[PDB]
Amino acid sequence: PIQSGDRIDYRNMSLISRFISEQGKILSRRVNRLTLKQQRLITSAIKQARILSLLPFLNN
Amino acid sequence: GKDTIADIITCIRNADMNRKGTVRIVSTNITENIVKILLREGFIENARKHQERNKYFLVLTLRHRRNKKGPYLNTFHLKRVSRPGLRIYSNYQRIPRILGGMGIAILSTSRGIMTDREARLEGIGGEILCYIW
Amino acid sequence: PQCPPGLRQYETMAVLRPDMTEDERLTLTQKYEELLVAGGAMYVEVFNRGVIPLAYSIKRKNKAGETNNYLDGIYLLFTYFTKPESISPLEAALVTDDDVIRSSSFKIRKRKY
Amino acid sequence: EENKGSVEFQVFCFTNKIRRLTLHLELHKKDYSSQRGLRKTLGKRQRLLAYLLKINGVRYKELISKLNIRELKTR
RNA sequence: GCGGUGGAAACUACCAAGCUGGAGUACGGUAGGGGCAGAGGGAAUUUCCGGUGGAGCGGUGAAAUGCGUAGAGAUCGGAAAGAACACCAACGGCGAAAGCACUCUGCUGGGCCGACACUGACACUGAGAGACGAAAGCUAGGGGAGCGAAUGGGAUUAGAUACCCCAGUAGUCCUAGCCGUAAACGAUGGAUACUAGGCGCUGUGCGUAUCGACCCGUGCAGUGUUGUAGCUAACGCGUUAAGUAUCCC
Ligand SMILES: [Mg+2]
Ligand SMILES: [Mg+2]
Ligand SMILES: [Mg+2]
Ligand SMILES: [Mg+2]
Ligand SMILES: [Mg+2]
Ligand SMILES: [Mg+2]
Ligand SMILES: [Mg+2]
Ligand SMILES: [Mg+2]
Ligand SMILES: [Mg+2]
Ligand SMILES: [Mg+2]
Ligand SMILES: [Mg+2]
Ligand SMILES: [Mg+2]
Ligand SMILES: [Mg+2]
Ligand SMILES: [Mg+2]
Ligand SMILES: [Mg+2]
Ligand SMILES: [Mg+2]
Ligand SMILES: [Mg+2]
Ligand SMILES: [Mg+2]
Ligand SMILES: [Mg+2]
Ligand SMILES: [Mg+2]
Ligand SMILES: [Mg+2]
Ligand SMILES: [Mg+2]
Ligand SMILES: [Mg+2]
Ligand SMILES: [Mg+2]
Repeated sequence: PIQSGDRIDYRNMSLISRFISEQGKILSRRVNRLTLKQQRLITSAIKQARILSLLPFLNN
Repeated sequence: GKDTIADIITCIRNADMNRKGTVRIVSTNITENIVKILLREGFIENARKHQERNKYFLVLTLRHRRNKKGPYLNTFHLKRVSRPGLRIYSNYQRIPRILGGMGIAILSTSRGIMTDREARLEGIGGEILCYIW
Repeated sequence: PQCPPGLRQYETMAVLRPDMTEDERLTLTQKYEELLVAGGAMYVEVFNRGVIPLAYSIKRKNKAGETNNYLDGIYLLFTYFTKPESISPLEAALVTDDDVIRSSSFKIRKRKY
Repeated sequence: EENKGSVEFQVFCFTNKIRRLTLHLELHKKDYSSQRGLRKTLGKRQRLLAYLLKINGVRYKELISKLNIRELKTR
């Protein structure tokens, strides 16, 4: 069903914001129905983006 | 595979206790001779050889289940004796005999492998490989 | 196509203050391109996306002592091939500048999922 | 290229990876994870040498004089 | 039993040459909180400097010590410092074990898989010996927010050298060492072989599915839960044995 066909990075914000919560929390693998490999790569990505202020830790 | 003989023996004992007629074993002068002898005593149905990638396999057919698998009166026992740790030898007058002679004792002697029967006929002692019930 | 001969592939993002002109920006560009090429970079490929509002407010102190509180930012993107040895100074050399508010560099691995 | 499985080539590859590891073990002294590996690989090389001493005396002495390997501990 | 002599040559031993399936090497892949070092990050907390405001805050089973009109707490704006890394996180990952998780880069240890590319038994274990080895502890120099032995006050109680509360020093942190002990636990030494399945996961490989993500079936390598044979004093263990055997400690 849902899948990643495009290279996932910290700069594809559309992608990463799918897998982020309203509060900017990272959603679990069981929810996102991703292979473990994927999920890890997402996670690190999100953190990197978070540091570069592409996505917020907390909200306004 | 520190001991090859013991291992063959074991593969039999195991396949036997699990009610399978068919066993794969790895062949060798020793293995082959022992199995030959096992056949001429009649503890085992049939033997044959196979080859692949320069490996030899003797497959052994085994005596069928005793009038079902659940009700077994008899199993087929095997026991290693002379083993790498302690090698047991015997002269002619100590040659073992198993359960009054119901079972058999395998001997490696100067004239090759045999049972205790042969050893008694020819008057020879030697290294005792294993016992069989 | 990209083909490094005994080099490592890299990406680097830099975040700069929004109060900058295009000449000061291109001067920074020029400068860092030169540090890379002076460090043994074959293929310096630079790309720019400027002026986006940040996720959050960041603070940068200057050499003039200014406390600068930002909202927007200038993102510079660098694909380049440098020896693993030479990536060392670049990062601090980016930290040290007052114009570069947030720097980060990543090694790039081939994706296989 | 030559024999990549030959005793002498292997012992070389080992001696070389060890003297290489030596620099890292000098710069970062707190890395025990790496040292444990060093000790392992040195063990391997030492084994091969003992083996080779058993099999061929000449090739052995030639080798440990060639690769500057310290003389054996059987003396 | 010892000694001499004449024979046998299977097995152990010896001698000469061979062989890969055991053990390795190269080659190409790929996952990873392995380790050491160097950069960078944000919440939260504490204190300090201000503006507002103006009687209680804080705490407990209920209280009191305590903090507060010398303006506390609350709230907004500043700085500064240390320590720990929310979500991801999972009956998931790597590690010899101890343990390892914000991010990143660099130096490096292993693992596993597929191919004959190669060597050809180079194996397994290990008395002594060596290295690593939670936390507390110690020596020397730094560092000191929070927590907190000791200690002090407040209670509770016949008593309370305790539990609870209010404070709070060593220590916790870093560098360089020493110490070598833990329910250091799977309470399960290591290697090899061999003996039903069912349901799962992690890594890869193959065939299929499309010609790129699944998908399926499978081959390995590890990891988890039920359970047959067999084992056990029972509980239970059950291809990751506590089963059937061999070797060393
Ligand atoms: Mg005798
Ligand atoms: Mg005599
Ligand atoms: Mg012979
Ligand atoms: Mg030989
Ligand atoms: Mg901050
Ligand atoms: Mg206040
Ligand atoms: Mg593991
Ligand atoms: Mg590595
Ligand atoms: Mg040869
Ligand atoms: Mg010991
Ligand atoms: Mg020590
Ligand atoms: Mg400690
Ligand atoms: Mg003391
Ligand atoms: Mg306290
Ligand atoms: Mg008291
Ligand atoms: Mg306190
Ligand atoms: Mg220390
Ligand atoms: Mg003890
Ligand atoms: Mg114990
Ligand atoms: Mg599926
Ligand atoms: Mg397995
Ligand atoms: Mg269990
Ligand atoms: Mg079970
Ligand atoms: Mg037991």
